[PDB]
This record gives sequence, C-alpha cells and structure tokens, in this order.
Amino acid sequence: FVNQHLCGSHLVEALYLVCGERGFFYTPKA
Amino acid sequence: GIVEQCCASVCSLYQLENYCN
Repeated sequence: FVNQHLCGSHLVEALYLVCGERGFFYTPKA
Repeated sequence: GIVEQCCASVCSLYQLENYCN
C-alpha cells in the first residue's frame, strides 16, 4: 500500500489501529 | 524491530515496515 510518514512510537501506535488484528510483534529486550 | 530503518530520511516502504505496508 502506502504508509505513515512517522518515526518510532507514532509508527507502532498507528500500527495498532491500522494493522487491525496483529499490531507490532517484535524482537525481545533483554 | 524494523521501525528504526527509515527513521532517518525518505526510503522505499520496505525500510519503513515489514507487516503493515
């Protein structure tokens, strides 16, 4: 498609809504 | 996670997101 012109927090916050069902599962942090 | 790789300049969307693009 075409995307949110956003860094960091604002990107992943938008992915919670825009990606509807599966958000932003990611690499762990220890 | 991917989010760092286009937080620097304009890019192709493959540098911005992997799953929601």
